Amino acid sequence: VHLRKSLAPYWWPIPRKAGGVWAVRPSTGPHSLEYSLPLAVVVRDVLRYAKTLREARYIISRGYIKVDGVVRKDYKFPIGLMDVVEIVPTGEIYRVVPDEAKYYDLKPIPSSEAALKPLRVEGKTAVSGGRIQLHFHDGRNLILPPDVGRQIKTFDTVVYDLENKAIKTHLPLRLGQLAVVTHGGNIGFVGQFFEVVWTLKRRQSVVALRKGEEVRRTILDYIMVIGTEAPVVKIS
Amino acid sequence: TVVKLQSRPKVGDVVTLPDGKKVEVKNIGVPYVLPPAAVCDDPLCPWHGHLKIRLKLLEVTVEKVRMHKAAVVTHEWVHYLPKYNRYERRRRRMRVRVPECIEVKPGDKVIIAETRPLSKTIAWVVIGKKEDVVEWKAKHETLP
Amino acid sequence: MKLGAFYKGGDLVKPSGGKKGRVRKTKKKALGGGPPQIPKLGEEDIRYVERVRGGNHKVRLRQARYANVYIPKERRHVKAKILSIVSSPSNPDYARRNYIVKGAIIQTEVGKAVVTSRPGQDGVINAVLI
Amino acid sequence: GGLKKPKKKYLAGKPKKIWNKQLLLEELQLMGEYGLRNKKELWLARARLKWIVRRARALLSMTAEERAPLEVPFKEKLYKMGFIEDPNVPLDRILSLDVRAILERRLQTLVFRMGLAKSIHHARQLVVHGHVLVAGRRVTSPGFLVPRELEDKITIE
RNA sequence: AAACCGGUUGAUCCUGCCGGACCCGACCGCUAUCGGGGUAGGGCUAAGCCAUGCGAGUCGCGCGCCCGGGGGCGCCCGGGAGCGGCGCACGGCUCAGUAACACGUGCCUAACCUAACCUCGGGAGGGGGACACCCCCGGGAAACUGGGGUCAAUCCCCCAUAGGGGAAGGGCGCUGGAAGGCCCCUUCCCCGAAAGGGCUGGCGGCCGAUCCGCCGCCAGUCGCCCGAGGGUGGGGGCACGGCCCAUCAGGUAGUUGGCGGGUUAAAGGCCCGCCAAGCCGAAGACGGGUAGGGGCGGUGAGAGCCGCGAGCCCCGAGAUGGGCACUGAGACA
Ligand SMILES: [Mg+2]
Ligand SMILES: [Mg+2]
Ligand SMILES: [Mg+2]
Ligand SMILES: [Mg+2]
Ligand SMILES: [Mg+2]
Ligand SMILES: [Mg+2]
Ligand SMILES: [Mg+2]
Ligand SMILES: [Mg+2]
Ligand SMILES: [Mg+2]
Ligand SMILES: [Mg+2]
Ligand SMILES: [Mg+2]
Ligand SMILES: [Mg+2]
Ligand SMILES: [Mg+2]
Ligand SMILES: [Mg+2]
Ligand SMILES: [Mg+2]
Ligand SMILES: [Mg+2]
Ligand SMILES: [Zn+2]
Repeated sequence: VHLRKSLAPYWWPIPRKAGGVWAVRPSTGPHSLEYSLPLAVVVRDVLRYAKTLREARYIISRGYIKVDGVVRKDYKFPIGLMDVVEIVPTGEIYRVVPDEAKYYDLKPIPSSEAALKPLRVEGKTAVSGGRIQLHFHDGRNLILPPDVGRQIKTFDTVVYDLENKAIKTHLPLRLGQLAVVTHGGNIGFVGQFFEVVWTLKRRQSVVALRKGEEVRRTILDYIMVIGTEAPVVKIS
Repeated sequence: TVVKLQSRPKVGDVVTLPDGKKVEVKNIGVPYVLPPAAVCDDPLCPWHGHLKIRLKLLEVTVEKVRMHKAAVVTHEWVHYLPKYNRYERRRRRMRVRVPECIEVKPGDKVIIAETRPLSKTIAWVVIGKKEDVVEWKAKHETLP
Repeated sequence: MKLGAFYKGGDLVKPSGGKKGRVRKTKKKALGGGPPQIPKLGEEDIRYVERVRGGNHKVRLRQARYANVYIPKERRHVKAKILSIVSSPSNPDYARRNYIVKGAIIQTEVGKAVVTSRPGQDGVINAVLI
Repeated sequence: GGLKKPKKKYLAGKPKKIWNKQLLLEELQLMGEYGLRNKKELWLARARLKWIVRRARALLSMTAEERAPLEVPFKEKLYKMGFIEDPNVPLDRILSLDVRAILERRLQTLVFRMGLAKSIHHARQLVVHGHVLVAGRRVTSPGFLVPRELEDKITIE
């Protein structure tokens, strides 16, 4: 599979004319192709540690880069929203957080925060033994007993412990919580969920966030609750 | 196959035909179209069968009812021509599936919902007449 | 299978009855079909597992002797023997040539039964007593 | 199906009727005054002037609110280039600009006007042969449009 | 620069056509010093015919063998012919076919499949077999290819369990706008997994220099199988939008629809059996002509006109013409 540079996603931090005709294609991993950046692109164009694809692939193949608590030795590994990126020989820890200008940026985060990931619940399924499988925004799954799975609804958020494989906390989608827009145009805006128009399709409901007097609107699919008035994890 | 009712039932109740088969009026997911005043046993019906419709509806007018369980409806809209700064009224005839419980005539205005393909030319089904539409509004909640 | 001899692709005829040109010269392998594989009434059950699209498998009953006949009036399942086919309402040629299809009436040792399964697609004859 | 290719930038300055005696006389006067190589240079200068004037016309045609975030930076950029002398003049005065203001910003013209060359053609020869330094670097293009801040940093070898 | 000029009269005002002046594209003539930037160049012409060379490999950390150097513990290094895995369905070309769900925009699949990768939960037990390279012989002009012997596997197969599918009945529960779906219970029939394999280090034991291995445990690591979701690719459906001609007015008979089936991964006259007469058309059917569609490009002050709609990107189709299949997740390559 190839990725022509013209068909590369528009938000990617690469030049559109100066360069080759190809771009590094993400390797079908734990995100969306159009909402993720390959690890080699992160190493070469986002952190500037490697000057070529060869040097970036060397750095990745040594195992110096860790994504969400797991060493990633594939240079095409997708990196997406809220992922924790950890550099081993340097000790620097970033979170892939929504950004107003670059649309997705690596912001440094504390080491205590590096083991948590805020994952937006994307759906629920019934699996064998009567258990509930929660599907999150990046394709991750969690199988839980039916009673705990009953009270978690779609579009909720869970702060999830990567190291324990557990749900550290659950943040339900209620009016007045703090939410961040993770998608289109109004990206990166943090504000209070204060207004909803419930369309017939729940994913397409109109949501309005407020930051003092700053009112932005999106659809319900494009927001993620990151807690009450103070965000649980450092996003900015 | 079809039984009429003196009053229109609701989404959910079960009515047993003279054959003894019980038909439960299914929720089609459209809250602003009332179920018909008759119940059929058709397994391709969206009200009394397993047929599933999408959220694409259209207002059409019935032109020809002579095929069995189908009709020819006309679709009308307006197209803008920029060079003349003027409009043109366009139309296109469509073939749709009319269930047994929903009796239609030429000139009638009905609603059609898109489904999976049922024949060579039919992929829309009559969900109800225009008199079966009720008013519907979204939920509007704000934080003071 | 996926055979060009049993192509399931589009027609060249418009709804207005006129012809239309061929957008694609070759026949897609994805649009190919296969010949009928309904069982023939025989002396022993012969089953054949076939590879299909995407590497999945389909069990074909190339010859059928026994039927899983269900008596709802007893709520019981019995593995009966098919003496003959009484009728094939979809096509009488099936019963005439002793082929078993869905909706076919079969005279098994428990009585008359309607075939409630697709024997060419399921590989078994599930039947319901009448 | 169309592939974009670059077009001539002096077309907006080039006239459509070259065989007018009055137009030929004025163009010949300008060419001889500023020592231009050919008519293409004069037409390029006129194209620059036409861009400036049409930008002024467009900003005038926009409303006051739209014009507000663009009017001051536009005049500031013209002043910094050296085409306009007062950056706070009204916008409609920009409509009356002249190509001689643009021709004055040529490096050869500035080398002649600073008295560094015996003539305008000698200034062109200096810039071509590379004896003109702009803030330390050799600028060898006689048609370079020097800005106001770089005007005083012109030297000879 | 939102421009006019020459021409019909003996002269005059009109109409109205033709020419001039500008830009762009193709070919052509005369002439031609340098540099930079750019996705220019058998498209506009035969999808006409081709000599010659090159244009998809990689992996010894899947596997046995052979050869050479080194060394004693259990091998180290290098090479060879192969088996085996993965890839070759991407990438490159061109514009015949196509007026079409081809293409574009906006939506679907609750009617579907998907190797590689991600995550969550679970599993990896017993047994068997063959074919290369190779050795001994060849056959054939070459292409290619035969017999015997013999060592392996992450090669091939059986067994068990897990799991899966069909039919039927029931249900708190899940998703979702809506269950023909998921989960749970019940019954029968049917199909039916896996490589604990490689490496590293440690431990123990068997074994022998005619060996440099085999076995049992542990940790690390790359792997294998099942269930669910995602990801990616793909199949399919829908509404609308974009050519000329009436010196083309009636067209259609599997044609239009219904019912029951077969096939498919999956809906569908996709195909089949029966039933009805339906379907399209002057809001232009049908017929003919032209053409790959789009982003886009040239020109004009603009509306607009044109396609130089060749080159660059996206989708489509094709590989001398016409057909049909194997393998495989995916081709009718
Ligand atoms: Mg069809
Ligand atoms: Mg005269
Ligand atoms: Mg050619
Ligand atoms: Mg390995
Ligand atoms: Mg080798
Ligand atoms: Mg290709
Ligand atoms: Mg294997
Ligand atoms: Mg299941
Ligand atoms: Mg088995
Ligand atoms: Mg084995
Ligand atoms: Mg079917
Ligand atoms: Mg047909
Ligand atoms: Mg004009
Ligand atoms: Mg080319
Ligand atoms: Mg051919
Ligand atoms: Mg071929
Ligand atoms: Zn009905």
